[PDB]
Amino acid sequence: PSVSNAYLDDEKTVLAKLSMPMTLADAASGFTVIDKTTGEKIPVTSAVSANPVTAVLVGDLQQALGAANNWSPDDDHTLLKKINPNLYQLSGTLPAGTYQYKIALDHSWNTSYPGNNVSLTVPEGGEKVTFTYIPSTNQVFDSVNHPNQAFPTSSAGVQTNLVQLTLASAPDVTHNLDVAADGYKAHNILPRNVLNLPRYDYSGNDLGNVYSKDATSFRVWAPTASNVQLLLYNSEKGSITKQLEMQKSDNGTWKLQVSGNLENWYYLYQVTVNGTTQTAVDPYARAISVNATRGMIVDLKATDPAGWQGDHEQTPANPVDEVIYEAHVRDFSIDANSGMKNKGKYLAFTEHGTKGPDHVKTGIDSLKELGITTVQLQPVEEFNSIDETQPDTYNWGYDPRNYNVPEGAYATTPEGTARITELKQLIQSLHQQRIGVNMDVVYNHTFDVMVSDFDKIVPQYYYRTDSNGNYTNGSGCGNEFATEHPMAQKFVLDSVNYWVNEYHVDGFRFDLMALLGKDTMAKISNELHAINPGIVLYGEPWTGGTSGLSSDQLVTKGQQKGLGIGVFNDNIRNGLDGNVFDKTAQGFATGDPNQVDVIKNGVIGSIQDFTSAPSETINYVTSHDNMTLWDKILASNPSDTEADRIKMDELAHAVVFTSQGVPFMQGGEEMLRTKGGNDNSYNAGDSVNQFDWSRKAQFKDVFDYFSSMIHLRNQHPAFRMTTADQIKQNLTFLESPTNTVAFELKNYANHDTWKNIIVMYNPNKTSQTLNLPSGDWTIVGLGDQIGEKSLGHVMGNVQVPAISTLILKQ
Repeated sequence: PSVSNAYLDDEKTVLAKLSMPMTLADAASGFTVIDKTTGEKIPVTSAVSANPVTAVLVGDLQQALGAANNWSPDDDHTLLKKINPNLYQLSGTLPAGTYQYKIALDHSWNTSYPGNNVSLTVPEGGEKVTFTYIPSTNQVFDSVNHPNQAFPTSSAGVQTNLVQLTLASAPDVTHNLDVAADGYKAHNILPRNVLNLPRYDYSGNDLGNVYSKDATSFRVWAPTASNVQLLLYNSEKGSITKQLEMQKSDNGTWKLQVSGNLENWYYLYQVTVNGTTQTAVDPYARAISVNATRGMIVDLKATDPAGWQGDHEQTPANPVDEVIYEAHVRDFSIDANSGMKNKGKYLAFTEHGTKGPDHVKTGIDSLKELGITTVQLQPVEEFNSIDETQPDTYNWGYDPRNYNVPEGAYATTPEGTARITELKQLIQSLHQQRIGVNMDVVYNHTFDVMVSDFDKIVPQYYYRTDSNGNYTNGSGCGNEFATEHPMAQKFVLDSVNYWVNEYHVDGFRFDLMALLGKDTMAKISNELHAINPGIVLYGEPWTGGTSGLSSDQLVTKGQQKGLGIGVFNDNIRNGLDGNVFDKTAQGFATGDPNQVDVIKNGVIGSIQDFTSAPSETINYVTSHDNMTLWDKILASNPSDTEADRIKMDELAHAVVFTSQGVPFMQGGEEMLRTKGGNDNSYNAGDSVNQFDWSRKAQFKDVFDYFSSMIHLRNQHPAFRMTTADQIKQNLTFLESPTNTVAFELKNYANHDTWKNIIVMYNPNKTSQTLNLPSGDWTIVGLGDQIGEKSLGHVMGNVQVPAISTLILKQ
């Protein structure tokens, strides 16, 4: 029989879990707290149940109290409010008459009180009535039937296995604190939400190491530590060179200035918390030993490549001006046929004039040819899954370990600062070609807990835990980062600022962004847009498991409104090729006849679905997750010809490229990249994941079609309206045949040089006709030909070939 967990969640509040329930008594209810460091006893002044109570007044009085319907237990319009932990009340004014009521719990009729319906007569003229529910006894009162009934201010009687304790004094968060109750084995009290308080909130910009020729200063946040020492090493693998005591400083930080030139030195923090001492790599380290056994102190200036002072950012006026191309650094160039020398490395992106099979352009020259504006790199923040001494193992990188360090496996060497210079050279190279770089970042969880630097410095606090003391599984990977904790939020904010400032990155794709929370994303957006309003920010509006964060804060679709961030649009994705759960499901592009309305909603940049502005939707059909489109269409359309499947693939992407919003594509779709049907290729290796550049030679017509669509969008801002009002003003759907979508962009929309543009998607296996508005129309997109030039003129009516997109202009 034990207290199984205990948290200090406020200066004088402990949340304790018991291995079996108890009935609470007066005051302390048998609970004791001792500071085992000083021997001092701290009196428990109050003990209440921490379990929430959802008690709703139900009956035929519910409408009269503002509810939509009577007898409705799930209508929180008449939810009772907490007066004290053992007193819940609701007041409201009722018109004269006879009523009936109960109190229903937990939004159902499973449990309601009392035994029977209660009769209530409201006298002439009406009356304000108070309704009361007492958790300890399940008693239900109203102020008419029981005018001055007495209400308790004790939780005695309440049965619970989860208790909230109030303490007489605030314990020292660095001390060994214990809680016990009569008949229950004692447990340590771990500081948790107490650390949220302003006294433990450090707002300086100097966490980590700050290097100069004359001295390096170190600062780490460790508010519960009894001691922190700095361990300095003058070699990557050799024994400790110098061990130094750090000094307790502001708001739970420890600091130290070390005189001398520490360039290329290595270090660790040695942190003593309560009953144990461990070493940790600085979460703010900018470089590491091989495999991050140690942090490395470096001169960042010396890492800049030549010409870096001339580098210019690639951030357009609005996110709808980007065409985003997702690529993994290894996949891009690892194939023997890639024509790039630095195979699987950052530096492959610096190579001009590279050629593949049958003289196709590869590498950056291929990106240039294709017309995409922005490369989204799969994770390049240091992750755990690749041993840097074996840098050719394969991983996507969704297991981050050192957030402020470039992944070593993609550098020519993991030694020292080559990884910094080479990633900067990648970014520099792309910028020289007017291509931006968005980083896929994984702030929502770490590779593991307990052995993580976070848990070795401030036990559990960087992660979400439940009332049992277990790590919650928001990411699906065993843990989730607690952005509702101010210093954890600060860690993320400092990190994204560092990547923009030091590496000149142009934006971020937030893995499982819903988990980061609205308040956090608003702050990220505000801070980064203050640096550069053109920075583009977006991410996945879903989780990977049940999250500890309240649903009101999760950034699901609709929650991004007005924040200056976008969400991946799984509605248009499912509409294009079928629900993600069913491999054989068809969608609009591939034969399903029931998706027209979904597609129309995507065409208008989702402004009637979940966005306030078209910049808030990232439109797409595939990504690194699940199947490539070529593989997906083989699964859903196995009986269709190669030629028709090519048309379907092109059509799905044509919708993405011609819809209002932010178009995104999985890199390699323009050459029908195949994973051999793999639907989760995170560690599957190069035969599965690589860019096989022979497929660009094989499917050059497909590549050219994609390029022609992308260049058309780049040239025509009517496709890239920036507000909902512009879209409502300028975009009209035209009457068209069953299972087709046709629209017109009017009025030289958004400063287009074409007065009217018509687009029609025809997914059907026969040609379809469209009635045209008045005047002469110039065909610019017909069948396999898309461009700026006249393909012929028509009036009145026009035929759209099977499985294709028609584009006309006037």
